[PDB]
Amino acid sequence: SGRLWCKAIFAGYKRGLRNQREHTALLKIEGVYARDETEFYLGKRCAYVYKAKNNTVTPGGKPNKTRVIWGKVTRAHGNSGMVRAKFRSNLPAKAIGHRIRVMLYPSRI
Amino acid sequence: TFKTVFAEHISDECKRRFYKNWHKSKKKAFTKYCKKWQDDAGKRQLDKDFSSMKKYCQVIRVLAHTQMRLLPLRQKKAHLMEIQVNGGTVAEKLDWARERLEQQVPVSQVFGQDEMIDVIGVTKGKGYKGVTSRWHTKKLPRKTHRGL
Amino acid sequence: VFRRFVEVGRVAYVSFGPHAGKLVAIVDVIDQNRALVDGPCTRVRRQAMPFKCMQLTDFILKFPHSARQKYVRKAWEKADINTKWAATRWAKKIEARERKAKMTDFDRYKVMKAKKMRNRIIKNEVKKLQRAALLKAS
Amino acid sequence: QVLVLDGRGHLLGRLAAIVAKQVLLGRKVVVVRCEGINISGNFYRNKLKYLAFLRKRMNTNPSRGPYHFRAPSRIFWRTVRGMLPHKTKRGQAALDRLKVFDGIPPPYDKKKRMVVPAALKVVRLKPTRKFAYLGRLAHEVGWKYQAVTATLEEKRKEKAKIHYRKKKQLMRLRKQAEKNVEKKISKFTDVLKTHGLLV
Amino acid sequence: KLRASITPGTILIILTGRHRGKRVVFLKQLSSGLLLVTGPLSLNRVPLRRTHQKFVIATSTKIDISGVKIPKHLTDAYFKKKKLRKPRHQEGEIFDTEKEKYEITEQRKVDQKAVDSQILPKIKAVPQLQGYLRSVFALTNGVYPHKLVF
RNA sequence: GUGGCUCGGGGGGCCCCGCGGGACCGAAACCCCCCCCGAGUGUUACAGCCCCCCCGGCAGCAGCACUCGCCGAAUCCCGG
RNA sequence: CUAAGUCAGAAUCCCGCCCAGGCGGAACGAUACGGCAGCGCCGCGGAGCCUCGGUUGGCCUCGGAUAGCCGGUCCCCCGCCUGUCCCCGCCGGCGCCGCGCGCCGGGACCGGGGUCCGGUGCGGAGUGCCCUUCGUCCUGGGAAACGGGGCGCGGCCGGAGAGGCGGCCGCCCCCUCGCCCGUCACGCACCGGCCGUUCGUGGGGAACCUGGCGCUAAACCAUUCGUAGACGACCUGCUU
Repeated sequence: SGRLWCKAIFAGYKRGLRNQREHTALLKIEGVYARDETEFYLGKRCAYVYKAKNNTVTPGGKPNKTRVIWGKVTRAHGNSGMVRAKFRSNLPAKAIGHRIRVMLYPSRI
Repeated sequence: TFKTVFAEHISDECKRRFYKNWHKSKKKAFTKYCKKWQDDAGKRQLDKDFSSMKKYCQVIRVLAHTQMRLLPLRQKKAHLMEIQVNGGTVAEKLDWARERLEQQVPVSQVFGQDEMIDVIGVTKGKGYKGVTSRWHTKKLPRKTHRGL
Repeated sequence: VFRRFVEVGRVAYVSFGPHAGKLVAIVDVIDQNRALVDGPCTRVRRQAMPFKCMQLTDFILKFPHSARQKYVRKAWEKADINTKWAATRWAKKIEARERKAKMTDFDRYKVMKAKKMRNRIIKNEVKKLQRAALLKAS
Repeated sequence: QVLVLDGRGHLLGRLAAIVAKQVLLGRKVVVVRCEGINISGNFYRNKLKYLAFLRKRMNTNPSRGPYHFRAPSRIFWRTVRGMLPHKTKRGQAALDRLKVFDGIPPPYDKKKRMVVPAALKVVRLKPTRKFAYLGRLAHEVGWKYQAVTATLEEKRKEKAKIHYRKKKQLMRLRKQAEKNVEKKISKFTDVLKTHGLLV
Repeated sequence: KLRASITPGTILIILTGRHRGKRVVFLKQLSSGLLLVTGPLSLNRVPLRRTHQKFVIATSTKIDISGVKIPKHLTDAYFKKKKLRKPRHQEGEIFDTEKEKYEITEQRKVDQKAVDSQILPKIKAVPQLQGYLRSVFALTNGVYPHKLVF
């Protein structure tokens, strides 16, 4: 099987121009390139997956190196199709261009 | 640089160049390279090198070193130099160098008489010099209470 | 060089706006950009709409200068634009993108197998056509 | 994957303003044939607007003066550096994703190359306004390889045509192969155009 | 509650279980608001199984159903991991390698076989269908879950 | 409609006999045809294009999923 | 003399010669027992730290926009390996060939520019795109039997712009299964409804362990010279 999660790209924080409000990210989902086609994605639990040095447990399996920071997608942004996301623990500002999975499974169909 | 081909016999004058101690070292240089011209298999590889240089290389130069067993210096270290070849099509330019390989080149074959030639070489050295001897700036008057 | 003109009686295709996907007939020209158009049988109203929104079509109706809808409908359906348009190679491209956008998931699976078998067939039958073409070159 | 932008017929600024966003978003963009990048305005005007940049150097120093990179690869890669931050550390870890070449090097030779219609000249310039090729502008102000690249391109354009001559000849076989085996792919090609393909 | 697009005998895509993306055949909703889900063993190796409303994508491909019999028994502490987890006797001596066991049933076995008896002939009615259930759902380049309709 | 003109298009001399008693059963034009067809001029000007205006007199679908241009909610609520 | 297009034009401006050679690449030479070894190339294990991204691929015409594309062409000349293959041509073993040639030339050429028409063109020979399909097992149909596989062998290429490899072929062994439809059977595939690498991974770096092919030094210091020099640096000499 292939990926069951849509791709997305972390692209920064919600920022005025200098007061960078560091608790509401700005995703750019790959494919959605205009608002009003972004009403499908909003509300679906997203995740930021990265590795590390020390091992951590894995629900369902044996410990490995992977760690994830869960989240959610709140509401639409702009007109090009970006979406704000409220992460359970603000993202570490290291991943400003790296992958952020948008799972499908909180569903509305 | 595209490819390089070295002659089978290298004068032991030239081998001096690639080293820093002729008293210390075992002088094993280009020894494993003298073989490709000795067995047949290398020749099949080597002639391919020249053929490739015909098709691709635009400008060809030749590595010519000087004699030293004739000059009355203290030196026994030949000077290697690239010399360009200017002439007809590349193939005949290369067939010229593969012919001249390993041979002597007199001055007459290069130059003429009453030609204009250009002399390039590192100037003499006078060492760390002040500004009056360097740039020929004016000397101040004699009465200056510091360097004049 | 130009081979499709805008004149009184043309039939334009609307691409941008609320009326996209419907043919419309040009009645009269008001300026560079807007054109007073109408579609009697394409369920469209008599209203100006900009020249940016229309893709021209080869067909021509017959109008005097400007008329009611009673006489646009007659010359429209005496030439059968509603059927002549559906017989063009153009329309079949629009309905192709309008079926591909309707593909239900199990349907898409049918194509995955179908396009899978149909491509092995060509792959072999090209090789048999590949051998002969080289063979006859010699 | 990896974009390979073809820079023939594009405008300088409008193409850079698009690559600058992509690079900051993390995608590895590589541009080819910058020496065909057009620019708005005259030619005599823009040569003045580059000979007005060669002057802006506190001359006998490179410290107290800027760097006047001349090769069209560097001219475009410089006018992107303006549009990114580069004093940060995401500024310099982004800029080194963009890779800019003159002509087309062999690694990107056999790669489909994507235009960017938002910046294309035939779209963003009126039919009568004038324009300035980056090649002639750069070769005038001291580029030393207007000829060396030009001969190599002649070598490639012919070597591409040989491939395309091959590519065209194939598709005829596949086009003809359908007519040979149409008798026994009947029930497949039916279901492909029910679903909207092949019409 | 149920969404407006889920009816008995519809095909789903399951999104968060052990098997993340099989197709299945939904039967009915239990008293506890979780979908009864079975992609019959002989097509997916998925038994009678509960699944949540929210974790399941509904697809526009249904089969008529009349095998809705056999009321529920499902629970846990029935297949729960009783080799590693707390419940083996609700006791706290050394475990997790001492006794390895997962409870396995016989009534579920006949129950599963007596359900797809009514179902499997209805599945075979549409051609190529059992192929569709065997394969697994997975996104691919050019698949945009906002632009494709199920 | 007619009117003088300019531009292109259909072609237009002919059979028959198993190379022969003579010509590609072929259009061939240096060019010719119309009461032939498709367009630009100015013309008076019909109702076999219309448009507007004036007498008298038809249910037509309502601020419209024919998405031409308003303001609103004791004339206002339902579902997510 | 300008609006489109075009010409002549200078101590200016830009480059060349001339001076330095970038946390810039090159090509080539050599690579440490006279050892109890250190090692480089091909074969294949088992652990022990780490650095991070990713989660089918797309192997390519040129080029215009007041136009382009695809085809078949009897028609036409040619950029073609002196424009290639047969051959009249002098002579020998002149119906045949070249132990020598020149293709004057008829004729054969996969191509491409040209001709002509025939198709599409809000481009289906479509990046609104194309290709690959990621649950295991009987037999019984369909394309298939010029099919597949084995870091296979031997040659050809083809590539230099940062080929750093890809492709084509001749031969070797066995299979007739691998794709699309069917029937039948499956380890209830463990989570009982529920989270994190599903993959490009044989990813990169480094330290310790398995064979064969094979390798045997250079730099610096001390010394010397003065073609160099404030000390460094530099140019040089030292068992035939």
